[PDB]
Amino acid sequence: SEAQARRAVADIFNSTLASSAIGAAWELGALDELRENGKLDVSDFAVRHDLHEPAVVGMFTALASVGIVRREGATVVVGPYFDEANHHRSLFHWLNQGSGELFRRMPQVLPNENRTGKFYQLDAGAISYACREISERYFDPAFWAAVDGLGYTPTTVADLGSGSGERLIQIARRFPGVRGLGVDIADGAIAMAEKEVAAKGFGDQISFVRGDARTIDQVSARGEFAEVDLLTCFMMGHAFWPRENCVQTLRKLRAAFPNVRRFLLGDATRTVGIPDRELPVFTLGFEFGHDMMGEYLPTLDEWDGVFEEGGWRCVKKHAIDSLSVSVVFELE
Amino acid sequence: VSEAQARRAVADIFNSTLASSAIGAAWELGALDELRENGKLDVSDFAVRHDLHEPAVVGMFTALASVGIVRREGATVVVGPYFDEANHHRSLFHWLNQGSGELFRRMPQVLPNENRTGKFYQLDAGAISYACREISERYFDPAFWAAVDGLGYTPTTVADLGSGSGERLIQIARRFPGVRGLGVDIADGAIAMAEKEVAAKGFGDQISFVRGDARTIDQVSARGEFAEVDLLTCFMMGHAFWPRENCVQTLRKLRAAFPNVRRFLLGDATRTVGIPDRELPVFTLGFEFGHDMMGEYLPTLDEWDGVFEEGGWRCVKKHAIDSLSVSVVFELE
Ligand SMILES: Nc1ncnc2c1ncn2[C@@H]1O[C@H](CSCC[C@H](N)C(=O)O)[C@@H](O)[C@H]1O
Ligand SMILES: Nc1ncnc2c1ncn2[C@@H]1O[C@H](CSCC[C@H](N)C(=O)O)[C@@H](O)[C@H]1O
Ligand SMILES: CO[C@H](c1ccccc1)[C@@H](O)C(=O)O
Ligand SMILES: CO[C@H](c1ccccc1)[C@@H](O)C(=O)O
Ligand SMILES: O=C(O)[C@H](O)Cc1ccccc1
Ligand SMILES: O=C(O)[C@H](O)Cc1ccccc1
Ligand SMILES: [Ca+2]
Ligand SMILES: [Ca+2]
Ligand SMILES: [Ca+2]
Ligand SMILES: [Ca+2]
Ligand SMILES: [Ca+2]
Ligand SMILES: [Ca+2]
Ligand SMILES: [Ca+2]
Ligand SMILES: [Ca+2]
Ligand SMILES: [Ca+2]
Ligand SMILES: [Ca+2]
Ligand SMILES: [Ca+2]
Ligand SMILES: [Ca+2]
Ligand SMILES: [Ca+2]
Ligand SMILES: [Fe+3]
Ligand SMILES: [Fe+3]
Repeated sequence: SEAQARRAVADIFNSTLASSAIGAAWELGALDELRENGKLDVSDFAVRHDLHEPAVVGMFTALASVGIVRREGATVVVGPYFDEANHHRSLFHWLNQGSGELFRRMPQVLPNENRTGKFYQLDAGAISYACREISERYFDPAFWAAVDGLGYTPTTVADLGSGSGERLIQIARRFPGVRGLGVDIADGAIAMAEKEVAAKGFGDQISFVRGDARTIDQVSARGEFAEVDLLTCFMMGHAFWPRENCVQTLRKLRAAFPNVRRFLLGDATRTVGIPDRELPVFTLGFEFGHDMMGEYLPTLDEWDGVFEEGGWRCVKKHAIDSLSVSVVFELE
Repeated sequence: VSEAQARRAVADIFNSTLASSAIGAAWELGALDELRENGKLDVSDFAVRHDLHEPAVVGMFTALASVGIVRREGATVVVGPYFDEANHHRSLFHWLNQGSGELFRRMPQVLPNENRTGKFYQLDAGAISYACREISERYFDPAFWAAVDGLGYTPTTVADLGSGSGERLIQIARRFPGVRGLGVDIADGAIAMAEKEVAAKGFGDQISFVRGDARTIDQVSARGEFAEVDLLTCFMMGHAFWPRENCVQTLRKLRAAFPNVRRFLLGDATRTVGIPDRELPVFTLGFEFGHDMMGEYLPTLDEWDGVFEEGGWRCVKKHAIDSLSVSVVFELE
């Protein structure tokens, strides 16, 4: 019926604003205040954060329009979808603040004749902001379980796609005296990581080399790769694909880190068979986004079927809770 | 709610985001019109006919299907339960996403007072103008033509404030042959697009344009071309006259600059009041929230009703619009 359609299309429209507002409300500290108190005063919030109050009210209204919060007079209170939306806030942030410009330019990204050079734009800083919580909230538990199951004590750990350096710092805290080596293709991430590690007191223990993990055989790192006995690779593995490339990169890693015992590999994957109206959070954005960008994304089964050919054996596998289909593999 | 209902609602909000952006893109790329014709289409065929990247096309339609706009059936896409409603409002999705999406995306940077100076947000002007073209025809035409049909006289020269594409002047010239048209628009861009289009349609004799700011019309030196005007029109920009004190003066100045205008047809969307948060209809939230983000005044319907007399005008008829939020056409004289 018409009334139902009217309401469903309106919710579609409003969900757009609520979606953008989830990431924004995280970044600006509102979701944390509402989690800690169950409520807040909108004027007081606007004043304590020095925000444009009409826009703040707009922000909470968007959230309220689809049931994440409820507005009661001067006040905003948690609504029925608050816990679920707050749980997944970093994915909304990734979708909007990080990737929004990609999805927005859909009419300009889809034509074949535009798809050369730098045909889309991501907000790298925003993506990094979101990936920090995505790594801790969804991957940390399986990561540390894999670490707890190593069967040895690492002495030098190399992290591929090292980013901010956080993972290497956490391993260094777990295992006093371990040395770390982070490889990242982006000179900007090398510089940020170097700064963080120095600031946190791990400058003499953790180093960084700029390098492409897909051509790890070309990376010059003072002969340190041969000392590495734990290898880690989180949220970037899909970059090794398509399959023939992935097989060669896996062999190359096997030869460049010949004293690696365990290789812990964590990523999100492309799903198969999920009915359109049942797609869970993230899955559609991650896949559609990689398809817009022209980047390969393997399924779980494709990973499972590549290891042996690539020179590794999967000895344990961990399911991630609610990040589309995501896994951590323990390879040796 | 159970945890499962919450899971579903939040996944829906997430997927809505992609569907929303896809409605606009599907319009712009020709998909929604192909589906209207036949009720179905072949995804690969579409992709090949439009030379588009097929995996991305497949995601576009999957996003649409994710919330019930379309339904995917093997290789085909078929219209879904919300197709007609979404298609009806497609220009509003485009406006929200392809036009205004960068505004909303930058919420965390736009809200802090310290950032709100200079150029602190970015709209896609060309996308907005593409959507506004259809918004104008789809939402404002019935009431605009209703007002035109009760003028009680035959205009001889019409001036349109915020003329844009020139399309309203051209439509008036097709209904009133040998009416003359004058458009006033602040953008050099709009002026040149409109001149071109007028020429192309064979009207460059009847219709002319002048760059000018309708907020300060006394500073536009249009040559008592303004004195021959007996019909004044202004659609989709009136809220630029506000705040109230500026609105009063702008109104008086238009009255003076167009002393021979009989009727002044003023159409715009307005800020609503009192709508419950879970009942907000399409457009309302994005129009209002966006203007509050840009720091741009938006009056309510009551504010407009209370300003005309001070501004030198009498409101003789008002038309409600279906429903672009709360929109109206006022007939002033
Ligand atoms: N082919 C490649 N080789 C090395 N680093 C890469 C790469 N592809 C992407 N990266 C880096 O991988 C990072 C992905 S962000 C995820 C970071 C980190 N592994 C974590 O769990 O938090 C970015 O710094 C990017 O620069
Ligand atoms: N203060 C002002 N003076 C003159 N033109 C203005 C203006 N503020 C906005 N505009 C113009 O008004 C147009 C808004 S789009 C509306 C176009 C037209 N009235 C229609 O119904 O389709 C743009 O071309 C913009 O350049
Ligand atoms: C930058 O990290 C992001 C991510 C998020 C979840 C899982 C995997 C990767 C994503 O932009 C990517 O690298 O594909
Ligand atoms: C540019 O057109 C847009 C519009 C849409 C509906 C009604 C009025 C105006 C709007 O973004 C504007 O305020 O100028
Ligand atoms: O094939 C798989 O499932 C995984 O890649 C790893 C695995 C295989 C066998 C037993 C445990 C784990
Ligand atoms: O005050 C109002 O409602 C309108 O501005 C115009 C109107 C007034 C009186 C009779 C009809 C129309
Ligand atoms: Ca309170
Ligand atoms: Ca509610
Ligand atoms: Ca675009
Ligand atoms: Ca779900
Ligand atoms: Ca398997
Ligand atoms: Ca077909
Ligand atoms: Ca359906
Ligand atoms: Ca299918
Ligand atoms: Ca931002
Ligand atoms: Ca800007
Ligand atoms: Ca823009
Ligand atoms: Ca001027
Ligand atoms: Ca409605
Ligand atoms: Fe990726
Ligand atoms: Fe406006």
